[PDB]
Amino acid sequence: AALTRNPQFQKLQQWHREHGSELNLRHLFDTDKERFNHFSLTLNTNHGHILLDYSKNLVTEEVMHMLLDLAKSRGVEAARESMFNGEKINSTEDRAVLHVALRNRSNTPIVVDGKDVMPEVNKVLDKMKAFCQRVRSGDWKGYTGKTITDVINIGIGGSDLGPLMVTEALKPYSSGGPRVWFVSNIDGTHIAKTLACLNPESSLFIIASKTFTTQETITNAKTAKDWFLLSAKDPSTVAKHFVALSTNTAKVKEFGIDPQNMFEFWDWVGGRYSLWSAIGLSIALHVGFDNFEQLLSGAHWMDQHFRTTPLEKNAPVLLAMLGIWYINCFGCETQAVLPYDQYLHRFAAYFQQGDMESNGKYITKSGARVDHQTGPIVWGEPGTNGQHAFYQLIHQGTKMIPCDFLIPVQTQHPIRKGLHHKILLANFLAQTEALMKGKSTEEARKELQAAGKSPEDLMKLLPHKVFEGNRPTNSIVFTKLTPFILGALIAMYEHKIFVQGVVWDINSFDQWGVELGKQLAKKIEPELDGSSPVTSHDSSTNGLINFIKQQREAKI
Amino acid sequence: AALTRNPQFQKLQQWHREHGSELNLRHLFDTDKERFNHFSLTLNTNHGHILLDYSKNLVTEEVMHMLLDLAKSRGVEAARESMFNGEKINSTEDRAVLHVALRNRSNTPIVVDGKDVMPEVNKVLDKMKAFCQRVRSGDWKGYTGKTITDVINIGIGGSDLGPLMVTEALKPYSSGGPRVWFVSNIDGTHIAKTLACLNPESSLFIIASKTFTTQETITNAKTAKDWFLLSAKDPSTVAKHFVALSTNTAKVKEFGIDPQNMFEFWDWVGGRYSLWSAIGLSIALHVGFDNFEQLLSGAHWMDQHFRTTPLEKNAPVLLAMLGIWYINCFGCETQAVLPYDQYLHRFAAYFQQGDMESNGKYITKSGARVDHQTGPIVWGEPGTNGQHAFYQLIHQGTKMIPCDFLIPVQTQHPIRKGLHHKILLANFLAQTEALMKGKSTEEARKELQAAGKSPEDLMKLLPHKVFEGNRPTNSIVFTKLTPFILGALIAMYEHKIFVQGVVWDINSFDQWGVELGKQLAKKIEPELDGSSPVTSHDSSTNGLINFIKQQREAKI
Ligand SMILES: O=P(O)(O)OC[C@@H](O)[C@@H](O)[C@H](O)[C@@H](O)CO
Ligand SMILES: O=P(O)(O)OC[C@@H](O)[C@@H](O)[C@H](O)[C@@H](O)CO
Repeated sequence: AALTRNPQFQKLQQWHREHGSELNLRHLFDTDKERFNHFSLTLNTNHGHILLDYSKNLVTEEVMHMLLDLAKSRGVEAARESMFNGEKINSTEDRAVLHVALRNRSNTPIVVDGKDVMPEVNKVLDKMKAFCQRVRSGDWKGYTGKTITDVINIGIGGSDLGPLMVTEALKPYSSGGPRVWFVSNIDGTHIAKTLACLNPESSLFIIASKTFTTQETITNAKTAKDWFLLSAKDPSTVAKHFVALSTNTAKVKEFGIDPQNMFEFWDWVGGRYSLWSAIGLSIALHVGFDNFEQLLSGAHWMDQHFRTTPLEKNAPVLLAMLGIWYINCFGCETQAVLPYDQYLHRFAAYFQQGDMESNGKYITKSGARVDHQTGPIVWGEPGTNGQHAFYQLIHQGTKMIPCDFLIPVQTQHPIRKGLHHKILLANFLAQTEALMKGKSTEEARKELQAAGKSPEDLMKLLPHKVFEGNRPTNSIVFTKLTPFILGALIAMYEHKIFVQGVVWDINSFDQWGVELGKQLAKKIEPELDGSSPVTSHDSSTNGLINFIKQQREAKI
Repeated sequence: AALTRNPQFQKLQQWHREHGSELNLRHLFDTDKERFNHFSLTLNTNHGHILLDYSKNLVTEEVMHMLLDLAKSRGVEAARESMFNGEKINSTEDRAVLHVALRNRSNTPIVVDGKDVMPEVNKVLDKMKAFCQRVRSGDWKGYTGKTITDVINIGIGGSDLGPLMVTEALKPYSSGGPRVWFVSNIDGTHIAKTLACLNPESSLFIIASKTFTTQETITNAKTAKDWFLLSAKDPSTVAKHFVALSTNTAKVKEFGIDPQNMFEFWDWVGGRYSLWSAIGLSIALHVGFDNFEQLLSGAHWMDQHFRTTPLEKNAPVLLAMLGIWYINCFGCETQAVLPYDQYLHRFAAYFQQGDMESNGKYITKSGARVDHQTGPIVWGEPGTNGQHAFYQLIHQGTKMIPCDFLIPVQTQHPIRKGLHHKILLANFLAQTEALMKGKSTEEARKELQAAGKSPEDLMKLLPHKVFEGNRPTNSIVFTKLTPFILGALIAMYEHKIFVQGVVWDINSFDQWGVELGKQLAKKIEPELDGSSPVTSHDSSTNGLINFIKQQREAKI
């Protein structure tokens, strides 16, 4: 309700109704040689540069002004401070939101109802490093005196995506580290296929679960233990092959893991923002603690940029408001994330959760139902592959789709004297250029006539060759995808999401939308047993269950 | 535009504007005990059953009737026959569309240009089987007399995603076959990390490219060949380690591969519909030819169901029209594909290309520009993971998102005596029930009161715990995910895509939208070499390029 009442918002929307359709990227660049200079920012982190070019967006200096005025009147700055200061901004759960403390390497005090949290944060960090050291050095032996060769993280959602995405992204920095595996789905196939290729002797399992009660995780963990025990037959050895990352000690101990091997994080760490805490143990074990600290450092650098930079040149804010523009004014349902980097193949999926689970809300902080759009659908696949799969729709479809193109200037594998990367870069550049420029009917007609096409054949194919263009994109280029830079990029989007949540006046840090499904699932599980028909639900659920019971023992 | 002029379409549209928002799933089920029976389709393939339950959709008998009348008035059946009969329906390229011929196990003649295509189709299948047997049995030897332990498919888009998705989906049926790898991205990382795990002596590369001129594929191919010859040495050994799947004989020879080592397909085989042709060699090598023929047989079965079934009971037609309903009447931008199966982890991605590249068009067969929506943005991740990642938005966001839930009754890994699959099934069922049913304010309040919440805690939380529900879903349940069933499922969606294209009167089989990007990339490629700044493009393209040249030398 708040947003739609805001005068800055109304002014912005009225302007859009009057001039929105007028805006044409090709025309804007053709009439302003300083567009790139005026609509981009270069960030020097001292550990590489980050160029955020947002010039190929449907905005003018006037549009940007109104967007910033809106961010201001919506209290983005005061909201940011409240988060960094440990205030309980996660209202529905009455909790603080402090993933920024997890990477607060300046160690500036951050008190939550009485005490500074940093001491506990750094205590867990030290414990992690000391542990990674023992594991990666062979010091930590299995139940038969052998060294650890494989680490298996068992968790789902926030306790899975972050570590997986990061270890994939930083694979080049895993030299000398154990092989890391990730089991998340309850689908038996996941754990089964993973355990098939593992020696219980040199295998270390990490049970990652904030609540340590999640059905998928606990079930997978128990199955892993059975698998392990079948070989090491002796319960007392699980303490050598099972560690836990949780906030609850009782359940961990109950599972059979000693509190000494429990790396804890806190309630003001949201799952989808937990890879920076003990949840990132698998990351540290894979790339070493030095690199993990660089990861955290990169995020801290971005945290500072977000906190001290004027809105007009604040990356997270600029990305967020541009998003608001397309979402609330142009009505675009989605946001595409297209990294031209094979190592970042799980990047889009990570923010699919980070963004959608955070802002996929419809009730404001005041308890009022929104009367405007909130979080968008995030999606995408790494660069050069997408061009041969779905760019067709982005270029000539009937949907407006804001796209974020990302790529590192320097590749981790400069094979063929850099030939591959040069081509990758050319495509990265050419695609955003094409989306902006397009190709007019006249340009396409000349091409066809030069191809000796008959008037009949020229007319029949002509329109299909036209690219209307005027499709907006953001180009984010960084020196190299290192642990530090990656950390800065993730934090950057974390804050983009934070800013949009504030503007929409929703709680980006809770997730009550998962309860109903969990409840109905618990009531169905017992009903699946046996061959008796179920009639307790709607005819559809009843029909599906009965189909399942009937086909349960059908021989193919 | 044909669709907007259609009277059945206008009637549908008018009805929606007048009663659309009145449809409430919970109400529909509560007042119609026959809903499931009236809106579900059960297919017995004699090799497993497939249940398409579309009752949880915002439709009534009357709506389904209007939808079917539209499919009829748009000439869906006549278009289908034209495709199956080899007519050149790919109008912009003047080519036939015959992926159906590739799996025509009945061998009924399909004539193109006065000649039956089946003889050539089967000749290639026999060649494929013969080659597979040699490699699989160990008969085929490397340049050092060693058998083949690894098969590397080098290709992109249509020559990649299909075999990749299917080999992943059918892992259970790959016992014996050599390890299969897929290289696609030009990003040097992709081929570098793959080659690092191979021995040139026992590696067999498959260059998959219809044209055999695609830059990414040819460049990757050349890099692999150099890598190989690095150890081998003489150009003569290449014939034992490289084969090609293409239509370009001249180029294949030019590359260094001699015919007979080239498995061909034809121009009427669209890349995104080519896994059923020679492009599926990697699938055959991985799971054996018997399983591959099962895959083809499954699709053929579906082809037959599509061709002989009355529209009202035609699976792909119903799927198609329900989509039209949500796209052109409700205005939904996306389509979620959520398979509750880890093996199908790339299923959604496969149809992201198959659907979006096919129907992401804006020009009709008559040359008119569409004045209505076309293809939707396809996306998703396997279940139950999604439930912890983005379902928050599907349940409580501000977007209507049609969802296709898929799951096999029987699992390939019934570990823990079926415990994992029992839970997976329970969630599959509960999620759609939840999306449909929701949870009212009063229902939520009663729960909060029972939970012992205080008046002030109950009041701040209440709103956030309400699920408005009324979110549509399709539940597709099949006995087991076998080669045959997977084939039927893929074909089912291919035809869904076909039907929608017909209704929108667009050409679902060309892809002119990729041309602009490719040509602009060829222009930038040589401009990256120099150290001199570039000024020949828009200021953004210029700025990005210059940043790259500056940061290229940056030491980190
Ligand atoms: O097992 P855990 O650690 O309690 O996580 C259980 C998952 O449902 C949860 O992490 C979910 O991804 C979100 O809340 C993250 O913000
Ligand atoms: O190298 P190929 O086989 O010519 O494929 C080149 C790819 O651009 C192409 O397959 C693309 O995915 C689509 O047209 C498929 O319909």
